[PDB]
Amino acid sequence: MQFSKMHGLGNDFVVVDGVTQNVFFTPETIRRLANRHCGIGFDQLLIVEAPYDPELDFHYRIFNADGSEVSQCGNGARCFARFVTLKGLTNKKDISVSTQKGNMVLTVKDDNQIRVNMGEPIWEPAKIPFTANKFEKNYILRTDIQTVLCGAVSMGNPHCVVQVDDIQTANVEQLGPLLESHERFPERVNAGFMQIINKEHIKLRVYERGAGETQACGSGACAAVAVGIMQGLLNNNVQVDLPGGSLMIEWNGVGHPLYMTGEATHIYDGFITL
Repeated sequence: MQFSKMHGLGNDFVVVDGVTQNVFFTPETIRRLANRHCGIGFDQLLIVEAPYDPELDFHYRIFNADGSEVSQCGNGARCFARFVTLKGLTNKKDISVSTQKGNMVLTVKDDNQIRVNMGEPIWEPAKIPFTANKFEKNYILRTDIQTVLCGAVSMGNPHCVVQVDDIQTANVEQLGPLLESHERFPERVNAGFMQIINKEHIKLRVYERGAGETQACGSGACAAVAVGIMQGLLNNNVQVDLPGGSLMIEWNGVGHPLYMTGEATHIYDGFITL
């Protein structure tokens, strides 16, 4: 099995062409390959697959190092685009891909960065889903230790975004779990904590639905900027600093799709038996 090693936003990926090779991995195998001392070593495993849909170019799946398929964050999208380009699986500048949760369009920019069209943010509470009388720009959520204010939005998955004064001292450790499984989010939620530096720059940490905090949750960056724009606190183009790296988010408001732009880097190519 051929593979490539890449990195983006502070995570390292193993990327596999599952279009010209037939691959399937059980969690046990994934954990073995993810092991840094006896395996290849990675944070995320990305498989590029046939779309089984004439209106799409590819499908991709991502697995964590614990061997589970995951789909909260849209991570690996930049690596996916660079990989299919470098390997000649496509030569399209605008690439349409399905994921476990919603389609994306990936644009390979002239400066080599990758722009991902994440679709239009979804604001209606019932469609997030989130239990609320009606849409509000700021919702009041009571937890065991504090009542917080948040924006709520869906990008394919549910997000709630809390503004914090100082990103390093924000109580992600206690508030993250309390929000992620809050009763008002029937399908749970990705809980983002955003420090606004200025109208074009934020810092963000995300307690991911079913996973907790990692180095980067791209869709969390999208959600935080959408919320801030909706609230009047951010402009339409914003740099987001996640723990592991930065993204540029662009959103021209209702009626328009939201875009996320960032880098992906090829490291080496490998071959493994099994």
